Amino acid sequence: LGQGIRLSNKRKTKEVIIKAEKMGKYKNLMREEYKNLFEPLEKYIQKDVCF
Amino acid sequence: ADNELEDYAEHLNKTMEGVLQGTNCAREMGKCILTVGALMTECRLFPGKI
Amino acid sequence: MEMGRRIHLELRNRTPSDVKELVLDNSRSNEGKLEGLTDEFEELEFLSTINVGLTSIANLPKLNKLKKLELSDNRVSGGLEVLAEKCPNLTHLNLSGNKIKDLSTIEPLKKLENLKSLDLFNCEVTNLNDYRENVFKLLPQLTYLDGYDRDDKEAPDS
Amino acid sequence: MSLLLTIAKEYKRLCQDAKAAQMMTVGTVSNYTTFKKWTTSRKEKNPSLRMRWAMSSKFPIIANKRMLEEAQIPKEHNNVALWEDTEDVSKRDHVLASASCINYWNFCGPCVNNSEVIKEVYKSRFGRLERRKEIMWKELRFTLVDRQRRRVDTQPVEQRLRTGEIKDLQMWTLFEDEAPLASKFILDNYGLVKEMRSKFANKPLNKEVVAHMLEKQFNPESRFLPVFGAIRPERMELIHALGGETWIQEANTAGISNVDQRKNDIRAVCRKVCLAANASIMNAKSKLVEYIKSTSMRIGETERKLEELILETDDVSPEVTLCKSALGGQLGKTLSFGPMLLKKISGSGVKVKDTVYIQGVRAVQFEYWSEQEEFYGEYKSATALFSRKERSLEWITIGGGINEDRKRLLAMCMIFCRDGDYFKDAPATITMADLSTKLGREIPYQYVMMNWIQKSEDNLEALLYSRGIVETNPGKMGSSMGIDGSKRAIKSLRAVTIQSGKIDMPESKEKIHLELSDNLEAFDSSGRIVATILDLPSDKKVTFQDVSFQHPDLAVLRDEKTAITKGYEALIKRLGTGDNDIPSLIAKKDYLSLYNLPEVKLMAPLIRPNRKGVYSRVARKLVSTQVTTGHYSLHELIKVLPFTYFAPKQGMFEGRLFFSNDSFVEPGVNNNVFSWSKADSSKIYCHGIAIRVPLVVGDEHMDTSLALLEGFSVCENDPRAPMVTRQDLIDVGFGQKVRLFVGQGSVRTFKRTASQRAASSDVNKNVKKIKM
Repeated sequence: LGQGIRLSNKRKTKEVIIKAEKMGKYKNLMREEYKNLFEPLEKYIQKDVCF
Repeated sequence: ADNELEDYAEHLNKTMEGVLQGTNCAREMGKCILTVGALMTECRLFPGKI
Repeated sequence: MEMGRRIHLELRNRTPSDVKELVLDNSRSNEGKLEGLTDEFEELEFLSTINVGLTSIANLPKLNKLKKLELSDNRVSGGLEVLAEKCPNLTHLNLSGNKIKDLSTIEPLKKLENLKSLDLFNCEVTNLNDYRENVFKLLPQLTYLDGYDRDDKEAPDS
Repeated sequence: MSLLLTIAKEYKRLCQDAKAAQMMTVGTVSNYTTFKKWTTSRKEKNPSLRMRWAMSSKFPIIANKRMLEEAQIPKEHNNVALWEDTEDVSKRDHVLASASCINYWNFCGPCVNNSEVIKEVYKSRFGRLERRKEIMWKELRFTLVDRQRRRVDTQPVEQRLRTGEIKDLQMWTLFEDEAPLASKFILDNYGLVKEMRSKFANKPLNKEVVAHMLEKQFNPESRFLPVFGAIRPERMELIHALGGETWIQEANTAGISNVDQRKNDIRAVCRKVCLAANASIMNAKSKLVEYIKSTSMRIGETERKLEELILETDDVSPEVTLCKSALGGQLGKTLSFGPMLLKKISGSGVKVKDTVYIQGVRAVQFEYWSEQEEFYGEYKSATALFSRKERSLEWITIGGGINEDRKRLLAMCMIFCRDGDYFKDAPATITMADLSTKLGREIPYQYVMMNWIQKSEDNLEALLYSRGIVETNPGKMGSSMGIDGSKRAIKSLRAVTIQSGKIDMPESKEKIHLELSDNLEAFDSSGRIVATILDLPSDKKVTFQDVSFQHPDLAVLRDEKTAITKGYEALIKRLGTGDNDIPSLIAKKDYLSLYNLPEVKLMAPLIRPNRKGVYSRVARKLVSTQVTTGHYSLHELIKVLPFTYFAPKQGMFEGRLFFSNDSFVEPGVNNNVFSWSKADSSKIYCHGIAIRVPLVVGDEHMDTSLALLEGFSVCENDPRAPMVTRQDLIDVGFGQKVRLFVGQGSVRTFKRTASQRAASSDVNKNVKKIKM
C-alpha cells in the first residue's frame, strides 16, 4: 500500500501523517467512500500490504 | 470566522450560552429586560395616564 | 488647471467669435465633461483637448466651421454619432489613447462624408485580425488611417 | 451670486446693531476663537440614559429644512411620521425630525455621482483592512507569555510630520484662498501638497472632516503598552488579536508595509556621515552640518531632506543623537554605552579622577562618578536594573532570556561603573598603542576595556571572574548566574541576581538640550557623555539606493557627469526673477536672447562638435514653437537650451542629442541623464542627482497657485499699488509691487523679486568673527 493518509483540523492548521498499516486503527474517521473501500479487504491485510 | 481563535471563542460561547439559557434566573433576566423596556417606553410616551 | 480659467486666459479680451484656433491641453474637466463651450464659437477651425480626464461627449455644442479635432489621452467610449450633426464638415479626427472596444461604436462616422483621415492607435480594436481592411470597407470615403493610406503610403506633413 | 448679496445684507444688519458693532470693531480676529466657546455650552451627566430616553420620542433628530424641501422628502411616506414644522430653540434654523427619515433618504434619496472619494479620506483604515487581508493565521497555542511594558507606535505612517507643519498642509490642500504666508515646509515639500490637492479639489465634501482625517493620517499613535515579540507598527495595530498573558495566535506579518528598512537606511546614512566628518579635527562640527544639509533621500515617491527626517524621527540611537545635537534638535533622556541602552532612574554624582597603570608603571587618568545611581539597561533580548555606588557595582537584577546576551550586558555594565581590580591595575595585554590616539584622539580607559572585551571571549571571561565568585547558597540557586549564564549552579557570580520576565521599561516625557564638543562628545548640561563616535560600528560598505549626496567630497562620479550636472544647475540658476532672465525673456517672447546667455556659452564645448549644427537647428526650432504660441514645457526648454549656442546647419535628425561623453537626451522622453515627472514638477534628476528648480513661473502641467510663491516677497508698505486677486498673481510684471490680502486679517505688500538668501551662513560667519 502506498503512502498513508493524513488528518487535519477544520482550519488545516495541524496536519498529521500516518502509514497504511495503522489506517485500520482510525477507520472511524475516514470518509465513507474511503471506508467502504477498506473494510472488505482488512481480512487480506497482514501488516501493511495486501495478500 | 477566519482564524482558529474565533472558532475557539465561538465554541466556548456556544457551550456557555446553551448552559445558561435554560435556567430560571435567566427567565427573570428576560422578564426584566422586556417588562422594563415596555414600561420605559410607556412612561416616556404616556405620562399622566395610569 | 481647469477648462474655465484656461479658456478665459487664452481669450485675452478677444470675443468668442473671431478665433481660428484653440488649445486646452494638460487641464482638467469636472466629471470628464466639457464645460464653458457654446455655439458662440463660429470661426473656430481647430480644437485640441488632451489629457484632461475626459470620458464622454455630451455637452458639445454645434460647430460647423470646425475641420480638425483631437481627443488623445482620454477615456472616451461610445459617443460618436454627435459628430454627424455638430461637425458635419469635419475631415480629420484622432482618438489614440481612448477606450474603444468594438466597431459598432465606429459605424456612425460613415455619415461624415467630409471625412478624410482617422487615427486609431493603442486601442483595443487595434488588437484584432484584419481590422484596417474592415474599417476601410466600412468608411469608403476615408483614405488615410493613423497617418498611413492603403498600401502603407505615408501621408505628408500638412 | 445672490448668496453674496445675502451675506453682505446680513453683515449690514449686524453692523446696524450696537453691541455686535463694538465686538467686531475692537481687537483682532483671534477673539473669534474666544466667542466660539461662550456659545453652545451644554453637557450631560449620563449620556447613555439620555440617548435611550430621547430615542423613544417621535422626533429625536434636529435637521435642516430647505434641504428636505429641495430633496422632496415628505412628512409621511406611508402613515409614518418623519418630521413636523417647528424650530429648534437653540439653533433657530432647524426643524425636528425622526430617525426613520435617514432610512428613507438612504433608500430613495439624492444620489451623488461618485462616492469613491471616501477611500482617500480614510486611507488609514482602508490600509488597515488591506494589511489585515494579507495575514496568514497559523495556530492558537497556550503558554505564559512574557510581556514587557514599553512605549511603542501603533500606526504605520509615511512622512510623519509635526503639528506645525501639518496645519499648513490642511490649509494649502483645501482652503488656498485663505492660506497663510508661504512657509519653508510648503516650499520644500511641494510634491506632497500637489498630490493631496489633486484628490480633494473640485469635489463635494465636508472640508473639516477631511482636514481632521489628514491630521490623524499624519499622527503616529504612541502608546505605553505591554508587548511581546518583535516591535513593528504592523503588529501593534492588532496586537490584541495576536496574544495575551496566556495565549498566542501565531501569524506571519513580516511582509506588510515595511517601515523598518527606511529607519535602518537613515541610521546607516547618519553613521556614514559621522564617520566621514571625523577627519577634520579642528572643524569636524561645521563639516558635519554642511554634510547633512547637502544630502537627501527618497521616501516612497517624494524626495525629502535628511535634516528634516532626523528631526522628525524618534530613533534613540547613538548615531542619530549626535546629528540631532548638531542641528539643535531636542531629544529624549536616553543614554548609550556601545551597542547598549541605559536610562538613569535616580541618583547623582561628580567626576573624580583615578590612576591606572597600563604596564608596570604607566599612569593613565580616568574619571569615575561618586554617588549611588540606579540604571535600567537594555542589550539585545536582555534587560537589567543595576545600581552603582562610589566606583562599585552594588547590585544587578537581570530578567533576560539568553545567556550570551546576559554575559555581554553584565560585562558592559561592570565597565560602565568602572568596578573591579582591572581598573585599578590594568590588564597586562593592553598596550599604549591601543590606549589612545588611533587617529590622534585620546580614548579613555573604559572604552579601552570595552574594545578589549569585544576583541576576545577569554578577556570577557577574565573580567567576569574579576567579580567575586561564591557558593550558591540553598534556595538562591535559582537566582544565580554562573560564567556561562546558567539559570542555576553550585557556584555563581557575587551579587548577580537572576529572574524571569523582562524588566519593565521606565518612561519620561522630558526633552533635554545637549551640545557636542569638537571631538563629537555630546554633553547634556552636565558632565555626562550621552554619546560619542567611539560606540559605532568600525566601518562597512553599502550601496545606498535613491539617495542624493550632492557634495564634492561625498561623490564617486567623474568630472564629465559632474560638469554636465553643474552646467544644468547653472542654467536653472538663471531661472530666478529679474530682467535678463529666462522667464522675463519668455514673457517678452525674446527667444533669441536665450541663445546668447552666459551659461549656454559655458556649456557649449561639451556638445558633440561633429553634429552640433543639426542638433542646434532642432532645439532652436522647438523653443520658438513653444515660446511663440504660449504653450511650453519649461523642463524641455531647460533640457535643450545648451544646444542653441552654435549656428544652424543641415542634416538628418535621428532622434537623440548627444554630448561629447556618449550620453544623450531624447527630446520628450525621460531618461537617466535627464528625468522628471509631472507629479513632482520641482525636481530634475541628472544622473540620479536632484536639482531643485525655483518656483518663479508656472508651466502647463505644474501650473497652480504654488508654482510662483518663491518669486514673490514682502516689502515696505506702499498704499498706491493695486489690490489684486490670488489668481492674477501669474500676470503681474517682474519687479512690480502689489498689495494682497494674506491669511486672515492681514493685508500686506508683495514685490515679485526673489530675495531669500541663506540665513544660517550669514549668522555663522558673523558670529565666528565675534570670536577673533
